[PDB]
Amino acid sequence: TLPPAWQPFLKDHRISTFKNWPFLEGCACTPERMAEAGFIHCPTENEPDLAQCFFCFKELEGWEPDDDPIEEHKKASSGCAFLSVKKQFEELTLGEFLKLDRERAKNKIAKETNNKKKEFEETAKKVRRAIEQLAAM
Amino acid sequence: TLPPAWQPFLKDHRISTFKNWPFLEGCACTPERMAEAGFIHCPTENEPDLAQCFFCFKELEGWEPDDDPIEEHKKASSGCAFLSVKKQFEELTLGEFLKLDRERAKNKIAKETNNKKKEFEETAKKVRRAIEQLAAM
Ligand SMILES: [Zn+2]
Ligand SMILES: [Zn+2]
Repeated sequence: TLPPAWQPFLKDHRISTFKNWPFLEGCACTPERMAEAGFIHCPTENEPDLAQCFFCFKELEGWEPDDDPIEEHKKASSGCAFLSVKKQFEELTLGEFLKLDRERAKNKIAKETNNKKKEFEETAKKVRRAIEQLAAM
Repeated sequence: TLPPAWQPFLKDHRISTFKNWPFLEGCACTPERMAEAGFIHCPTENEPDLAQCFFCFKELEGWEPDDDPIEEHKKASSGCAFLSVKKQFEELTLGEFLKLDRERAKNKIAKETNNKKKEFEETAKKVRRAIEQLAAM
């Protein structure tokens, strides 16, 4: 049905992204529970339990079986409008839904900005060090 | 911003299809008016004022300046759900909107079916007349 860009708004889409997730039956942080919290699984060679809110884009690793994903999302990112959304998908008005997607688009830009900044700052330090060293010789 | 498949639900998208529409300021069937009624312009060399409901797919030609496009859509296609939609786009719930699109998908199939019927019937005549010409000898 829905365009790719929008699928992550659907719990079932999100749940389906957890394949090879280690915390199943018996655990607090099940794929159902991770997805109810907004998380999408997106693991790396390095961090294979990496999860991301689809809406605010915060990443969390180091999950333990007892972790309650809502309490964790709340702790890591209290700003996230998804956490205030009470209604189900189909109960939302298009006005509301379009508003939420505008905000997600902004959240995304923000993370891309803040990233480019940290990378730029780190480059600035390499360049600066290198010119200190040259002045020194 | 919205998938192509869905744009026609938007008045302004529909208005924008009227390219070379002859009934403008002064007329009852203005593009704004046609669009409010669900029509998209889709002319041919042959029928250059051809207009189609985006929702029930009824086609109407032979438009005159005093024609009110809602009264005409009502006359030509009394059972078109778009005509019951009182709410604006943004006021609809996704559940409602998904329901409406399911129905437009059915209306489309139905029209593709009824068209294929007419084509079959018109072929049936060519075959019939061709066989009569052969038997007569
Ligand atoms: Zn979030
Ligand atoms: Zn119609």
